[PDB]
Amino acid sequence: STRPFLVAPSIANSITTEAPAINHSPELANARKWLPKRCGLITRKKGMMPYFDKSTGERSAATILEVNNVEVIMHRTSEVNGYFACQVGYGSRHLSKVSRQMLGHFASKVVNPKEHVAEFRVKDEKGLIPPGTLLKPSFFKEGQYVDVRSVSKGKGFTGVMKRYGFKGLRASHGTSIMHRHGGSYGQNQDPGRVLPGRKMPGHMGNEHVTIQNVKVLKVDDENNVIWVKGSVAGPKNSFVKIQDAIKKT
Amino acid sequence: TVGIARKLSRDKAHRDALLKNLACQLFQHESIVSTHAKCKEASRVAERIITWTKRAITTSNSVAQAELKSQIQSQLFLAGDNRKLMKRLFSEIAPRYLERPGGYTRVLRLEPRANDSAPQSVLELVDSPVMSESHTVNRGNLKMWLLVKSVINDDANQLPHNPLTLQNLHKVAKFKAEAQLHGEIMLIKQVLLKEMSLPYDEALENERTQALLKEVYSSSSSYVMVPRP
Amino acid sequence: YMVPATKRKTIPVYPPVQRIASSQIMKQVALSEIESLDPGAVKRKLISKKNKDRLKAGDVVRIVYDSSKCSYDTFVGYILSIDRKQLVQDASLLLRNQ
RNA sequence: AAGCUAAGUUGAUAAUAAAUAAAUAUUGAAUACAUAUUAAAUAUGAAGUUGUUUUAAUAAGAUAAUUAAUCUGAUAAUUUU
Ligand SMILES: [Mg+2]
Repeated sequence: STRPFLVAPSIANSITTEAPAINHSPELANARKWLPKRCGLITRKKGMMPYFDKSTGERSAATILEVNNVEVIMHRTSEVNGYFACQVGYGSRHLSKVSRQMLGHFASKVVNPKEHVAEFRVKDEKGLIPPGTLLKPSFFKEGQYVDVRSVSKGKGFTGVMKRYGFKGLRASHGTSIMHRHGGSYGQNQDPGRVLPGRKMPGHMGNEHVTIQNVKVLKVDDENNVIWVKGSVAGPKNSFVKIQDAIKKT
Repeated sequence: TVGIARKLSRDKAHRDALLKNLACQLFQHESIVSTHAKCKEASRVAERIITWTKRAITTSNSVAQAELKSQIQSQLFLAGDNRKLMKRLFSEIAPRYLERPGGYTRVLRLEPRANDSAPQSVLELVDSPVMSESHTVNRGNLKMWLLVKSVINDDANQLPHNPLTLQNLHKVAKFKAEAQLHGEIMLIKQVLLKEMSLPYDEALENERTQALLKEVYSSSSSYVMVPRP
Repeated sequence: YMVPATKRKTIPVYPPVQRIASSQIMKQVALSEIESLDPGAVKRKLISKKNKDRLKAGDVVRIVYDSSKCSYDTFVGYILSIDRKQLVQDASLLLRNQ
């Protein structure tokens, strides 16, 4: 029950050898990375209001992050996926809004059809949480510091004065028809072109922003909210992600 | 200032004048055709005016009543054919909407006009009485007429009524006595028949109408919802 | 020659664990905050738009600070304005003195 | 009032680590001494390098779905994040 196969002498006699460590390998890259140990959770920015520290009586602007129905769906491993991470879902969504494929996926992992799915990358296999398990605000401690990701408000097409804080020109002293313009955009013939990355008018905002080391002020399971000190990027009802911070761990 | 209402490529005062004018015209004629944008803003005004009128009619507070009246006066041009408009609002127009919570005006999309490509629309008061005595029909509510026409067409074809049509009819009914509605339908139907080529058998038509009303009035997937195991 | 008999499986769809009206949360939070701040609506009563004897521009008032919290001196001022806001707890008043 | 804004608020100025520059060394011949190596070995060493961190793009891989009474999209309507 053999098949007609041949084999070259050059390949048969070739002594076995292991390929060394490539730096652009995923594995190596993983080692390099400065990742958080624990996981995080997805949230919706609801609004902003003032927190009052009752001892010091100090007013802190605080943004409210609502943690509705956050649940780990499934996780990714170094063996299969080349990094360690947990896919977290947020919030319920009506069947009508969800693709058949996505519904199927959700079923596979015994969760409800989610509103927003996002991976949180972690260090080591320890950081992973059992799948199908629910997360509450109680996952964070008051006083601890977190890193927040969200999508900034879109400013549409913006001038150079607003994008990059260019000074524009003088308001009245001869100056004609160019008050808010960017000025020169290059040099003469000895580049003879506009260099890549020249600051120019264009779309601004609606981009990802990571804001680091924000203090968790409060965490109330009874209201499904976390309170974060300061401003978090994006509009009301934008999806936010919070992990425990890396700089102040 | 930015994003509270449409601007309509007119400076404040002029815009205000336009909108008031449109409201007045709507009150006068019951239904008007204009550009979509203008209609949309005009409806906002008109609805507000209607609500003010309602409040004036209802509220016991003399002070409130007076204030509402003043507001109404402000929001109109009472001059030419609108001279008796104040009276009309209180006596004729407002009562129709006493039970209805908002949605007094209806905007319906037409075809964009050929010359300008500007998107057009009909703006009209909702429950407008279709039958004026010493006159026959009134310049009333287009939607109702359209519905009736559709019904007639269906009857002619001997097809079942579309669910959408039925829904529309139900909506029409909600704030309407049954008998009155029937009468209105009958009035419309004869006229429609006259306009069209179709013949008119009275009793039969009445019967049909009755049948239509009855169904309207007396009310009657691949995904499996299951609990988390 | 076996024909491939397709079978589109009926996909289950599980319900959510938690039951939250996301549209209400903020209000609730605000309420909680106010409860935390002023027990028995004391500070709230003055500044209430429903209270007749409220605080008005023109009133002269003495603000007394807590000594346990801070070491600030008490301030007397004529109220120029009360700043009422969308939510309650962040209301203030602007008062002056020569 | 909303919104937009800074003169306002909040946050960051990216670690740890690896190999190094100038330089500082150990042993140690060639050359009985001396020599940090323009010899074999063994070490320290910079706001620089590599890397990290951040954004944008790309899409390997992964989960699921499969000719459809409500498969996946588009056209259409009401809209603003
Ligand atoms: Mg600062």
